[PDB]
Amino acid sequence: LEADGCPYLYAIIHDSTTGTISGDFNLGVKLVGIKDFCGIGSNPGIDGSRLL
Amino acid sequence: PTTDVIAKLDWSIVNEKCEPTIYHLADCQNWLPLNRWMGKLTFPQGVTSEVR
Amino acid sequence: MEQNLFALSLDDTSSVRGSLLDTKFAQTRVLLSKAMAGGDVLLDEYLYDVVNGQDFRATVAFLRTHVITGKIKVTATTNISDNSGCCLMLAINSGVRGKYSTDVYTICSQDSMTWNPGCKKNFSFTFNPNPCGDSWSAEMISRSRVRMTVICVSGWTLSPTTDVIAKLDWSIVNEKCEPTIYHLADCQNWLPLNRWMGKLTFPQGVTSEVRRMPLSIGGGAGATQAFLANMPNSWISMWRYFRGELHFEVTKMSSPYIKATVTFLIAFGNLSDAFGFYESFPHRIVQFAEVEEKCTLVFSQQEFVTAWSTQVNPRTTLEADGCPYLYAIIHDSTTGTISGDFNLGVKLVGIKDFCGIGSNPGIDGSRLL
Amino acid sequence: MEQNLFALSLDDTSSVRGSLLDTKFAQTRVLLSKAMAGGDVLLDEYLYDVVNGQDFRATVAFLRTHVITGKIKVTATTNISDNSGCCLMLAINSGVRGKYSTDVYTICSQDSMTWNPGCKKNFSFTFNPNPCGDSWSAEMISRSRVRMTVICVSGWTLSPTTDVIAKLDWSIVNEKCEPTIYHLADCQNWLPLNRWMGKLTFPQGVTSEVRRMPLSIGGGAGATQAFLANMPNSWISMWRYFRGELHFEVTKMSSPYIKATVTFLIAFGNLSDAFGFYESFPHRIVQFAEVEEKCTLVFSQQEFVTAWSTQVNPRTTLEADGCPYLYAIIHDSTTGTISGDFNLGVKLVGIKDFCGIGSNPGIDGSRLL
Repeated sequence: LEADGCPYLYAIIHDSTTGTISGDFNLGVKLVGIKDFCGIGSNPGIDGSRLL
Repeated sequence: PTTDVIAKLDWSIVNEKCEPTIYHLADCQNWLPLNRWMGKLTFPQGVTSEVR
Repeated sequence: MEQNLFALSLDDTSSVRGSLLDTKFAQTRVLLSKAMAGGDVLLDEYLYDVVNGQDFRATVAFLRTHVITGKIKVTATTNISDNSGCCLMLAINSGVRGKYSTDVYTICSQDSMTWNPGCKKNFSFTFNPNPCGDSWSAEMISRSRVRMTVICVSGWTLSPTTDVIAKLDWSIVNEKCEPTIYHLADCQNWLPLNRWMGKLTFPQGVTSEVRRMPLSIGGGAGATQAFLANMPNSWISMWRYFRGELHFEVTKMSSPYIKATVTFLIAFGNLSDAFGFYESFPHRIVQFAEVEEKCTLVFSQQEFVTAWSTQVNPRTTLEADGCPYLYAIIHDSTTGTISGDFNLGVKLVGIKDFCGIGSNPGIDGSRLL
Repeated sequence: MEQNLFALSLDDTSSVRGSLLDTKFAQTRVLLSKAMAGGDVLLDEYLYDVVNGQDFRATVAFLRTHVITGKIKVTATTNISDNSGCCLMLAINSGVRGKYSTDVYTICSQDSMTWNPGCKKNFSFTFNPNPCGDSWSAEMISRSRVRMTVICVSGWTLSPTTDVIAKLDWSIVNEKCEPTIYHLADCQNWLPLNRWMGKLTFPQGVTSEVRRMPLSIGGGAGATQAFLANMPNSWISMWRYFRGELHFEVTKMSSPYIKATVTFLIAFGNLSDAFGFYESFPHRIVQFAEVEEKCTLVFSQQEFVTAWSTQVNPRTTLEADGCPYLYAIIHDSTTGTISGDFNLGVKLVGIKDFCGIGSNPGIDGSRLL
């Protein structure tokens, strides 16, 4: 993490999660698409990917 | 729920037109649909501070 | 290359302004225990201290601008499931002295914001920390000791499973600052009072409840062999008799699961709780939808035939009190599939077309709020 | 009361701007010992670190704005009595690698500001830390390792009685960022080089001094069994032969008390120091007033009959060097009622109507600067 020079989408809790019922607050997040996409250069590739 | 639940799916053919969703290798595209799942954020109830 | 440094824009004497992002100077965390109770002081400290370990975009500007011209805006964030609720209040007062009272009554006269997290998921308001003028500054509010107190006016009807946290956001906005100066003119068209009338608590049940709030509001709120007062209440006490169009704000402080229909009217102290014909008087009927929390009652001059005493002798019995009362009555019954009382907050916001009559020599003490 | 927080201006994505007061993000203190010498590195560190313990109006904004669009402006403040002087240089380079050279030659190619505190009492310049584009950001210059080095290019002619301090002020200004990209076009109308030609030192005396700087600038500055080069100098070396209108900047690096009249001209390596008729060639005569420190020489295309070699074999004797030289000659004599040499700094700023001819296979090494 300290060496990752690319940006991250951050999700932060502004106050606190609550409820008069037990349960976690679960959010689903999906990158629908990119507008004005720009691909640069050919990727030779890297095997594998960090955990989702 | 106090019981098992049932969802009813209805399949019909509608009069909207069919359209292709073809991917190509243009460096610049104005809309690259990805639908790439970023993850399921789970925040536990509590006065704690969470960052994803 | 070489420049005339005297000419540069280093002496920029302007107030802070910009987007809300650039205009924010501090954030505060207030902890609401899962068992807070009402009276509970959640955070009480000088306004200035709110800016302490802060490192937001306008923090330095807030501290180094000599004359700030905009208002302070506070935004509170917190929310609970729809089967619970409570009532919080953020208040600002120009100062404190001694072992001061932090009761709702005492703290809500100057600038307050009061909401129910079960009905609203955020709440904001703007204020001018310098009531005499149209500008202030960090150094000024610091040295002059402006206080910021947050209290639980009414606790959770049903406790959240965990302690809860409210996040306060402090920003400077571009609204203009305006004084709120009080003067001795017998007739004024708007006398803001923000005088707390009380917390009505109605137990769930088929029983009949009647609440009587006296309009002879002189003195203050009663306390044990003492009384509490604030500048606005003390000010109206200068007058012997008074009259005007009264404006009240009713807040639903209980969870939205507790339901009741209350009817408000003006009548005299001598009607009995069993009087069966309260609705033969002109009245209003209040019911709150799940998400609703506030209501405004306006009693016009046509509801009062003459002026009444600002204050009545404390030992004045109900049967002998000749001044009008605001009555809160339960139209049907309080209910809920959850245990809890139906709690309402009532505040006399101000009087329109106020009329003060004669000098009040004064009476020591006040009936119980 | 309750608001749609998603709608507020919290996603304000704009660059920092405002008065110089609101637009300042850091200040730096550089210490000039009373015995600094020239070569002396006064402060050398990553640009980003300059923003460390800072608490000015734009510090947070500088760090939290994702895309900054304006230029950085540095202002230096310091000044000495008129009988002393020296020459300082603030330089910016996109990176460093290894046990790098911090010689004037090596550091002044990208963005530099160079002055004499005895002539100027402050000096400022603006720069774009991202030469490929028109925007940058704190995170970018941090991760990409942009360097900021301040050196003494020439020491005090006469020492101040105490150590001196220069105060650097860093602000973001509203000028637009622009790339400074190099390409391989044989003809370009402006090839910025900022190639340091050398420090001319003329001793006080009735003697005759001649300085010869070679225009066959390929390779770099000579060093002990090594050479130093920088991107612009390396770039022009790609060409076998070259030609163009040369633009030079001459800086008076000595105290204003040391006076001399130098004459600049273009001639070949084989004239002797004793040649008595240098002024039979087209030339310019330079004299600096007390407060003047810079001069600009422009040698037009009419001073060169053909193109010359970008680089000549290192072992090429003066008598055999067939390429032109910039000559600096003392017209009268160097004097002063104080001891000190007359020191001039000379830099080839760029070439107008540059013309590169053929590919240079290369020669290892370069004559001494």
